[PDB]
Amino acid sequence: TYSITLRVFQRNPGRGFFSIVEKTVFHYANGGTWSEAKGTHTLTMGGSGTSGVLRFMSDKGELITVAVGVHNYKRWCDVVTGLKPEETALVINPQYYNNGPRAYTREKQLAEYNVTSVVGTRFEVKYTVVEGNNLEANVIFS
Amino acid sequence: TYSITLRVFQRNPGRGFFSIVEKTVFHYANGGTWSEAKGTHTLTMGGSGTSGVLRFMSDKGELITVAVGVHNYKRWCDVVTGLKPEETALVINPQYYNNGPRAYTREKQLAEYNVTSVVGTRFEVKYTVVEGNNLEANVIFS
Amino acid sequence: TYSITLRVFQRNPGRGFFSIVEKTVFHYANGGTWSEAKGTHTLTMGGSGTSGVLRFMSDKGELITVAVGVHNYKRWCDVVTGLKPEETALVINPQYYNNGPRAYTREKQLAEYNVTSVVGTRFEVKYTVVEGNNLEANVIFS
Amino acid sequence: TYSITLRVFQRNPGRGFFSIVEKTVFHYANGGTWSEAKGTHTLTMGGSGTSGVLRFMSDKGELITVAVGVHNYKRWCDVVTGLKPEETALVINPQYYNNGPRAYTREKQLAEYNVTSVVGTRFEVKYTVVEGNNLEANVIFS
Ligand SMILES: CC(=O)N[C@@H]1[C@@H](O[C@@H]2O[C@H](CO)[C@H](O)[C@H](O)[C@H]2O)[C@@H](O)[C@@H](CO)O[C@@H]1O
Ligand SMILES: CC(=O)N[C@@H]1[C@@H](O[C@@H]2O[C@H](CO)[C@H](O)[C@H](O)[C@H]2O)[C@@H](O)[C@@H](CO)O[C@@H]1O
Ligand SMILES: CC(=O)N[C@@H]1[C@@H](O[C@@H]2O[C@H](CO)[C@H](O)[C@H](O)[C@H]2O)[C@@H](O)[C@@H](CO)O[C@@H]1O
Ligand SMILES: CC(=O)N[C@@H]1[C@@H](O[C@@H]2O[C@H](CO)[C@H](O)[C@H](O)[C@H]2O)[C@@H](O)[C@@H](CO)O[C@@H]1O
Repeated sequence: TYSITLRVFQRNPGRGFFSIVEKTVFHYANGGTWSEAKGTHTLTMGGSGTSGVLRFMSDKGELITVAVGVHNYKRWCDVVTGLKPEETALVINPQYYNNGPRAYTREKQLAEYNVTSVVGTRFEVKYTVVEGNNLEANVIFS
Repeated sequence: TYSITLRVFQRNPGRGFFSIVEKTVFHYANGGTWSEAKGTHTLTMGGSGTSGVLRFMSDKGELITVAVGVHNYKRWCDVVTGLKPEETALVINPQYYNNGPRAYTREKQLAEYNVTSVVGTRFEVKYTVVEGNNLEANVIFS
Repeated sequence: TYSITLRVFQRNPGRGFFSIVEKTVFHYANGGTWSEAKGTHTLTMGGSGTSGVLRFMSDKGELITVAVGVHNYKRWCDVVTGLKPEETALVINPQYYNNGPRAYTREKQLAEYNVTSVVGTRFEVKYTVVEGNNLEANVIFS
Repeated sequence: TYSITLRVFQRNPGRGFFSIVEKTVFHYANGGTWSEAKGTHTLTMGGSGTSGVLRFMSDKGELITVAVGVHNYKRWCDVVTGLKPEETALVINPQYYNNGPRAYTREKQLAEYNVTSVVGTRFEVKYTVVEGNNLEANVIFS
């Protein structure tokens, strides 16, 4: 099994306050499950080669997704911003597979990624444990 | 908009204790979002014709999904039990659409449904507010 | 240290639906802390001789407390029903100590307790692991 | 009645990550209740003249309390840092009343408060809606 534990940091009240509105798990590698403990979020997966997505909404209406997973035994991440209401995590998560338009991002196996949304919100995923089967990352909103 | 608010009742400790491991929203009708308040769960959707799925896991390892949505202005529900780990909610939710194998169940527009899993766990969805745009249901595990 | 992990089972929608409104920890035995994981609640305490209280409110307005702790190396519990709004858990938890009016209930060291409230709600605390430092109990509202 | 709704912003992973370990409500003004919705926390109180406390623990072991309430129709707040394990919120909340050692801090009726702890964690409470019965504040750990 692989697990990825996420801690969510929100830095700037001027950007609003984000909460989870959806959590998906892709079906490769015997799937996996999201759980919550002590304010953290863990994605537990059956092996290397799958992922899951958290979609967040802010109290100012902004919609963004955070994807984390393991690709060929190395962690990966992505953040997609500027989402329309119909672009749910259920739409987004499969786009990383089957030659979909985000596959290249999974293939990068990034240990960190940073994006600013068109409305001006910074998002970062930064893995703090970057190797092994019990991975850890901070997800930072600003 | 349509909303469906769920209250989860668990009746029989001998069946174990269930917690949410995944939540999806289908992309029709401008999608929608899951939220939590006072121990309840609300699916808020952009109109009639979409749905979302909660997947639960028990502390005894059982995996089941609860689907709720609105079809032609009437509520519907379904429960799928006996799931394998790879049969995530991301796999299940689309099976209600595009002529998938569960579409017929959505089309029934049920206000209640009951199933017992092969391992012996009863599940019921019972709508307590069955009309209008602010729907309410109890989800009962036993 | 001692821990008590609680699983809350709500059985009967006719009683309404309860959520937590307060959680206290008494200061003996170097105090302790509440945490949440996978839908469960754990009170971790620095030794034998302290306790904590969860107060619940139903969506019908009912207020009740559940107390759990360890007294002379044995678990104890209590459920107080029919509470007025001014009788917060901060009022109730100290009543088990300093010769207060509920000390005798702590001294019973009960592994199970059953009480039905003035409005008809049945409450049960039943320890499923009843000995040792890693205690477990089901809290059932029926 | 008065309510105070809190949004918790954790800014700086270098301080570790905090989660709630206790929530108390003082018994004046007919008491009150904590609730959670969309990642936020609301204390609802029966009138002016009471308060509640959230205690937080970081994954580095740091213990701090945040107190919010209404005193003579104006909001107040406090943050106490450097707490020992025996100094639970049940100990701290009453210290603002009955001529206790923190009463003067309640009497200040602060709309903002900033303090840095012995281990270097910055804490700010800043009310964003500072008048009326539906108060709002950001709690920032930095
Ligand atoms: C070892 C690894 O990460 N492999 C990745 C693939 O994962 C495998 O996918 C298959 C289905 O094709 C099956 O579910 C296996 O259990 C799973 O490990 C897959 O994610 C591909 C996608 O391009 O990348 C790797 O090869
Ligand atoms: C009114 C209604 O419930 N219609 C259902 C359909 O929903 C519509 O679906 C389209 C896409 O085809 C679009 O997303 C609309 O916004 C949405 O209302 C759809 O769910 C079908 C599935 O067979 O059933 C109804 O017709
Ligand atoms: C061993 C045990 O459970 N003792 C109980 C007492 O707990 C002790 O209390 C003192 C303070 O007086 C101190 O906090 C110790 O750490 C703690 O173990 C206490 O709960 C009394 C209450 O009557 O019962 C036992 O003696
Ligand atoms: C109006 C107001 O905020 N009054 C504060 C007091 O609150 C009152 O307290 C009494 C009990 O003495 C009772 O519970 C009332 O309902 C409540 O409004 C109290 O907090 C004092 C503390 O010094 O300050 C104000 O007077």
